[PDB]
Amino acid sequence: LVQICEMTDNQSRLQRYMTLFAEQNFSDFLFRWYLEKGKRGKLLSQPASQHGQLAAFLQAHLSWLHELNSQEFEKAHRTLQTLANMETRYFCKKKTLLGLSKLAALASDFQEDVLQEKVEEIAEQEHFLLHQETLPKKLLEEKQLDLNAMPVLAPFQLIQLYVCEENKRANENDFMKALDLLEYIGDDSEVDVEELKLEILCKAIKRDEWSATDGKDDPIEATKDSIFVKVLQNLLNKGIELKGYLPKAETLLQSEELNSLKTNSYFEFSLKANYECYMKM
Amino acid sequence: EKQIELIAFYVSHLPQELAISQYAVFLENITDPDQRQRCLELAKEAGLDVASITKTVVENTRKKDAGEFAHHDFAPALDSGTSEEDRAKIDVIDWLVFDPAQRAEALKQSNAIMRKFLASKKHEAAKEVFAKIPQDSIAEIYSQWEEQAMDSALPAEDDNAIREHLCIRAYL
Amino acid sequence: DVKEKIYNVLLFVDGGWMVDVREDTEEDPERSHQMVLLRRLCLPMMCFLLHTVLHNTKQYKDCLRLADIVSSENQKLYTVFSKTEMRNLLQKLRESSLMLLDLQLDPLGYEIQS
Repeated sequence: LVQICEMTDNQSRLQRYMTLFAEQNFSDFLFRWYLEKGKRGKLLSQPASQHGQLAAFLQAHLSWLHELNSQEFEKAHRTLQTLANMETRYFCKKKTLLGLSKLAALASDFQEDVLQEKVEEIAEQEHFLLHQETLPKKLLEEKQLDLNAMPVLAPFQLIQLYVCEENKRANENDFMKALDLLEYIGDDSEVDVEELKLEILCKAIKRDEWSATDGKDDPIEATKDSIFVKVLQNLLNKGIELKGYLPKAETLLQSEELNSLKTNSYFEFSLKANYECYMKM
Repeated sequence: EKQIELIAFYVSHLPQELAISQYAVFLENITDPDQRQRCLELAKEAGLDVASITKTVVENTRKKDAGEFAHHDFAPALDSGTSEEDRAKIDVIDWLVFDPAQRAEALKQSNAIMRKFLASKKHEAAKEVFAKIPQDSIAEIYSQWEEQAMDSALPAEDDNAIREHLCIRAYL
Repeated sequence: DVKEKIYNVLLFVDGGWMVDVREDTEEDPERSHQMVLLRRLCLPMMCFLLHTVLHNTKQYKDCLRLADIVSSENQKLYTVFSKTEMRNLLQKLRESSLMLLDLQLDPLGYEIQS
């Protein structure tokens, strides 16, 4: 009775005074709150902004708050990360919670070893998020997407968005980064690695535009040219088998896709020609 | 004995280093701007390196303090006030600001004074130093570097000092 | 105006406020030390002043965006905060988040989808 009288009013000064002079009324008031789920203990039933926010102060009675009133940074980091993981509704919020989690852990008293483990497991979370963060501002206005009030992305989505017809000024870097995003996949033989490897190298020629000037071949492949100049990091002096390490790209299988686009007659003169000084490179 | 008309001749019969150091100690006592300009004209009509002299005056004034750059964990609550020794370091920059060309030294010395004022939270004093070399001081540093026929980027010191000044501006 | 001017400090271009971009000069250890101290001094203070401005003007959603700015890898502002200042920032952000709940918004300042 007295506990539901203290709950219909704005007197959690009374439920504090009740728990102040009692034997075990704390273990009762919490279990009385949970049984009364949606019945008693709500701050939306009380006019919580007045003396009813003085009621809200003790009905707000918990370790997340524990950090604010006791400086338990390590505990705050664990809950902030847990909230960041369950977060699916808002991308901007998932980013904020991880930032806060990381700042809580950096400001906590973890041993340098434990701190290194926390910031490394966090660096992975920052790594996946950074993909949805780098989404091009051409496609986000084309697909009419809210800037922050919306969801994130996967290497498949990023790769496909980097190479969309909509990405108009797509240069060597956009395709290079759309071939860097192939090691971030998961289940490579299931999701088709070498199909995408072709899809991209074929739109890498469609944007080039194979033309002719006064009856002579026009090498538009200036981007295809540049991307094959960008694969080699001079790994000959890095001790890597760079010699014989371009059989990533296909050839006869490529002109199959070129036939689908109707572009075989234009580009097959310099596709092979450049594929000769790519067997010498 | 204030026998100004006689000094330049007897100094020319002595090593340059002594000419620079003695003329510098003389100019330290000159507060009047019209007399300052007249003394630089007279020095030029004679022949000392005003440029190396005024640089050396500012460096000597900077070197009088053996104050170590101590990290926050061991410096007491230092008086945030401008001391008389801080005042002397502020007023020594005027030597490099007299000549348009010395603009590089004016920038280095003003940055060093602004660093002390920013550390002391004297943002208004740092703005007054920034304004001294004028709202044009950054443009003047670039103009003087271009005039020296250097197709190269600015010295890393002067570019970092311009950046530091813009940081202090945004903060103030 | 205060919001714009404090953001010009917190979001200062090319590696952040009071950081050298050109390393091709002689190291002045006294200068580099003073710049690191001023960063630890001024940047947490600017974040707290901006929180205070946004909170008192009821821009509680923009108070929470300070967490994204402080955690940003572009400016690495999280490296200049002490453990006590970071705790105080999170407490101040929690206070702004409670005021959003009193406005019938979610803890991040979005409309609670019914």
